[PDB]
Amino acid sequence: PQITLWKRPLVTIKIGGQLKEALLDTGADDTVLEEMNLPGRWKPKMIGGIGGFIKVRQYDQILIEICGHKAIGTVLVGPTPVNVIGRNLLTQIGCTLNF
Amino acid sequence: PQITLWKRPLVTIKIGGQLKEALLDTGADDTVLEEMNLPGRWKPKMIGGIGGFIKVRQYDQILIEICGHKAIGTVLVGPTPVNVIGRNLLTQIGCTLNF
Ligand SMILES: CC[C@H](C)CN(C[C@@H](O)[C@H](Cc1ccccc1)NC(=O)O[C@H]1CO[C@H]2OCC[C@H]21)S(=O)(=O)c1ccc2ncsc2c1
Repeated sequence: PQITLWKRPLVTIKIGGQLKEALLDTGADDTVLEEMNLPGRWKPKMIGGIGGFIKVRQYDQILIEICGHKAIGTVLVGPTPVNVIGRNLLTQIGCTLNF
Repeated sequence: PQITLWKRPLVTIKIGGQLKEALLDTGADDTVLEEMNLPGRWKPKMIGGIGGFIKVRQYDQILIEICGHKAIGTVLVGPTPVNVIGRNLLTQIGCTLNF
């Protein structure tokens, strides 16, 4: 589909058997999701943006569906105010910027 | 143009007569540029990101050309980690997401 940017580009995602809302974020290198108790191992990480850094847990090879488009890759979990789908997954669903 | 997301969507912008690199950031409501000198009046404002809130100077009705496309709107100036072009200007240049 084509998504205009009059409002936040929010879409439903499926991760770890849960449905959530997340932003298609071209400015996000990685995918950062609200706190959730995913199973499996992880590695600590810190990511920076406006305001500073937050601590997150890096899970690798996570299955995630975005508008029926399946992907698999790294997902960061931490106290983020918003769920953001980053370029690591946007590339896997064929998402582009067009103007 | 059509921009894939295998790399950061960085483009050249012209603002205040000066060229700069900036990130096309669909996850940002507003446009935030690193510290610089801009003419005209400004108002102190607060903006929050993933890591908290920063202090910015709000410039209204600023001319800014993004990848050859002209826009006129609000530009926030402050200690952002990178120059980001937010939806307030992405809509003006006709930018949409497509997958
Ligand atoms: C360094 C470049 C930008 C700031 C990076 N951000 C993505 C960005 O889209 C962010 C995503 C975001 C959106 C909403 C709340 C918190 C973060 N939006 C944002 O900060 O926008 C601000 C400016 O306009 C306003 O509207 C939204 C907040 C304001 S981010 O959330 O901090 C982010 C995401 C993945 C990631 N992987 C490595 S670093 C890193 C940083």
